[PDB]
Amino acid sequence: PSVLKRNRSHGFRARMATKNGRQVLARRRAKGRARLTVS
Amino acid sequence: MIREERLLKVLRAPHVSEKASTAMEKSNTIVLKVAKDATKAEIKAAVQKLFEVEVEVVNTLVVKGKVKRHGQRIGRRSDWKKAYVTLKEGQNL
Amino acid sequence: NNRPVYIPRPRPPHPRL
Amino acid sequence: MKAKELREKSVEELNTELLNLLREQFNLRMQAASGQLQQSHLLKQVRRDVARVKTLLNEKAGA
RNA sequence: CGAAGGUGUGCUGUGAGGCAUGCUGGAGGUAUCAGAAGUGCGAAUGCUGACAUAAGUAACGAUAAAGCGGGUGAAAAGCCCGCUCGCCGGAAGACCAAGGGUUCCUGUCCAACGUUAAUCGGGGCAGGGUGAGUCGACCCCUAAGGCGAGGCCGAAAGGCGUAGUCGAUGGGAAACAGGUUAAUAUUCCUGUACUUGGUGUUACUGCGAAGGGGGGACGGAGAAGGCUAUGUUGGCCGGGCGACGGUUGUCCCGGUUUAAGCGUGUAGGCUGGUUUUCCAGGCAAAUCCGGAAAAUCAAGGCUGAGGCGUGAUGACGAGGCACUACGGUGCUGAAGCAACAAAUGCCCUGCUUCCAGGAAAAGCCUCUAAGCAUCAGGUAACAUCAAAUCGUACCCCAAACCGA
RNA sequence: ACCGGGAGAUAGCU
RNA sequence: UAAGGUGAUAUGAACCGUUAUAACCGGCGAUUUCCGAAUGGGGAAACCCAGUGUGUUUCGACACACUAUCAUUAACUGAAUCCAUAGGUUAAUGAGGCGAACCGGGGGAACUGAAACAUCUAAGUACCCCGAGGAAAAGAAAUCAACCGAGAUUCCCCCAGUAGCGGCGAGCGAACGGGGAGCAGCCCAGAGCCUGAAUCAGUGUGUGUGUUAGUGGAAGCGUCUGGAAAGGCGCGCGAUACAGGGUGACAGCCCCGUACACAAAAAUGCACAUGCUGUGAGCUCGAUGAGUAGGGCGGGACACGUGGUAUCCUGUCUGAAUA
Repeated sequence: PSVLKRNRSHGFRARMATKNGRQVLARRRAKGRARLTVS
Repeated sequence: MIREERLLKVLRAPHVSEKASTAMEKSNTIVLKVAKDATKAEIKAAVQKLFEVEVEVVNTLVVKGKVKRHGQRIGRRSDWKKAYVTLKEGQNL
Repeated sequence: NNRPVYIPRPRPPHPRL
Repeated sequence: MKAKELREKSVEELNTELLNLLREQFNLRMQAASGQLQQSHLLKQVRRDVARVKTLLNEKAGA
């Protein structure tokens, strides 16, 4: 794989673009994991 | 025009190394650790204003932090920018 | 200058130093 | 020395900040590399002085 | 003056158990009477930690192969130097892409690892290491694709889409010879160079944008010649007369290299040239391009490797001269020319054939409405500059990426 | 298909 | 408050002050890099590219303030179609995210039992989306059973797992009435007499009570075991403080300290009387929120089949007066 495609498919901005990305990020923040999506 | 305050807040400190010591006379070049951005124009103007020296070109590079793992969890060192400044003829500290 | 780093007490199987 | 800079006018405060940053900041930073700077409290003192100076000029002028 | 717990003894009752005490333990336990149990473990291929036999058992990983003298070290078939033998050598070598993230160099150490070993290492600790207008990313445009302001169909949904938007692995401009440190060289140093943009001077002086033209901007298959890297040979320069039969010769060893740019524009390929008229052609514009017609000349015009002189009274250098932590540093440093063969490299996006016709946009030259055509803008030369920011270590068909 | 839930699910049986 | 201090891992030099500029705590303030609703554009989150208005002793680019979207208000311009409007510009109003549940809504399953099964518990539950406020929602009568009855709503106790329904099979769940926290009713729809006289909101004043840092605060020694006493023994005292915690073994009299009495330069919640600014005393007699009430056609839904349909919104047609 490549870092470009990895970010475009599961990056912070890429996930945040979709509606469910906000819910996923909120769940992650509630969980408390240090890294949200990647890097 | 570059604010003198900005010029004073971009030069961190000279870097001490054997390569730097050789370059002090091999090519009249010095090495200075500077701010993260440390644009060539701003740092060159700062050097001219402070040391009253003549510089035609300044080279820049960024040194990546080194991962350290001794006893405790891994640790990283802050990335720092190094500038090679070549003075035409003036010699100064 | 900061020569002293305050090396911590290491593990029983630690580098002999 | 709060009262010292409190009474100073905007121009005098600017001149004090200029001279402090030019002289003391580097005279402590350049010596901080190695072989100099026997006394370490000078860095903290100068940092506090510059912080106090920057605290002024925001309420003395423009407020 | 010794609690709980641990660990042995003795006395006790039909028993689950109760009491005393030796030692360790070094700070809590709790008489009798009533209540709550997460209440009493021996198996549910029950769950977590530790410890076992199987066991010193095959294997130590392609069947390319190591050995000796010296040095560090106490310890050296595995480390360092020298010598001998062997393997790969259209690779097991070297340079980049993705990927890894400092594993790269030095000093230092043996906590843990290397299937046993290290003093060694892609291991620990400390330091150093990546220098860009010319390398790329970056940035302009763009194909498929996504978003998709407005807007159409459509009960809601859903379908579709003008413009814009990003979207490269595609197109747009520029540097090489020698050296440099243990780690960095198209970056640093000597040189010669080139590109984009701004200001001034000198000299001349018709531009814009949209509107157009060539070009950018292209497919498959097939064969011929020259040139270059490269190699062989000849001469030339420096060093030599062979541990043993010959070996001053038609002898042996090493060198005989030089980039980009500049002017020549050749070999080869393409196009036949000059003058006049119209275009209902390029949305009306064109001074440019092409199309339609007349007069004249023959070899004009475009592209085009390589070679030629400058680049280069240079560097590079065979091999020597001094100082040496024996690792190395400085100076000088002779010759550097011809013939042959030749490639997948260039001439060559060249030449012949074909259907499946093999993207688009931007930069770039062209003359084009109003106007200015003293001016402004445009062209030739000189001075001055700016070209920012990001990776420049190392591995990269492998011990460092993906398979633990 | 994986994830979290319905669901400590459901009938028989070990 | 202050004689110790530069927060710790984790030592060292360095100094800062000792009676008020050491240091710590609290109130009020300023600064607050980048991503993140991220808001100038792009973008692979912590990166790039920009456009305007301000000031540049080198005028090569720097530094400071703005540049996304909904409807409305004010003002200025401005089509169809002369003002009017469609459209455009400046400023303001709230918000796009997060936060664990609580309410009102829009959709919404599956496994399981009932002889399989129409149907039902399952289950309007898990789950998806919108607004909401410290509570929300709902609620002062064309409310309810009907012959006796109370006059707001919310929640709790039974009433009551009772009446009834259901292939009377699994299960489902009533009403009235009583006892409790709590009670406030109303507003205007509209003319006159009489006025800023009650009440409400804002703005300041001074008081009390609290908060955001705190002060004071009672009383002990000997011997033995003893590593050290806070443990046995002699005894005295405090107690409005023998809650608790730390100190070489179990501490009322060693300390923090609990009972109790005090403390605010500044801000902050509530209760007061008032200067001032706005809604607005009190009385009278009217008067009844209209294309409405009702009816009809056609949808989904009370076990069930628009049906004999009382009732829930209507897609659509008709259609009275206000005691």
